[PDB]
Amino acid sequence: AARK
Amino acid sequence: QCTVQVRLELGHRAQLRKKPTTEGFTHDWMVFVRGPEQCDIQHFVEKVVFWLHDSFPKPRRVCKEPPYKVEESGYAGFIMPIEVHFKNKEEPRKVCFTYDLFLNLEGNPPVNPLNHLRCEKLTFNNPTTEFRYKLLRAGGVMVMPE
Repeated sequence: AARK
Repeated sequence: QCTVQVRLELGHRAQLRKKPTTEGFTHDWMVFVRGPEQCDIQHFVEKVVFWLHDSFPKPRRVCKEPPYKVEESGYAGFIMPIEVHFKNKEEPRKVCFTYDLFLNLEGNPPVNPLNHLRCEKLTFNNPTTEFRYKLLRAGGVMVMPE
C-alpha cells in the first residue's frame, strides 16, 4: 500500500 | 501492595475520497484514543499527543479534553507516535504508543470505510491513592499485586  | 489495570482503545477510520483534493489527498482518516464502552478516561488522562508525519503542518497535535482525536486527509499511511499523558505526579507520567495509521486493508474494497481498533491494557503498580481513585473512576480494576 501507499506508505510514507 | 496494589496493582491497577485500566483499558484504553486506540483506533482509526479511513476511507477513499469520492474525489482527491487539490493537493492530491486521496483518503480521509481519523485516529482516536477513547475509553471502552461507557468508560470515561478523562478521569486519568491529562492529554493525548498525536505526532503526525512531517508532511503535515504543525504535526504535534494535542487534545487536552475529549474527544482525543485527529481528523485529516492524506495520500499515504504512516507510523504515528501517540503519547497518552496521565493526571498523576509519579512515574509513569505517560504511555507511548506507536500507531500504524494504514489507509488500505487487504480484503476491503477501497471505496468501503476501514475501521481498526487496538485495545490496550495499562498496568499501574502501587499508584498513589489519588491516582488509584481516578483510574477506578475510569473503569479500572485492582488485581493481584505486581
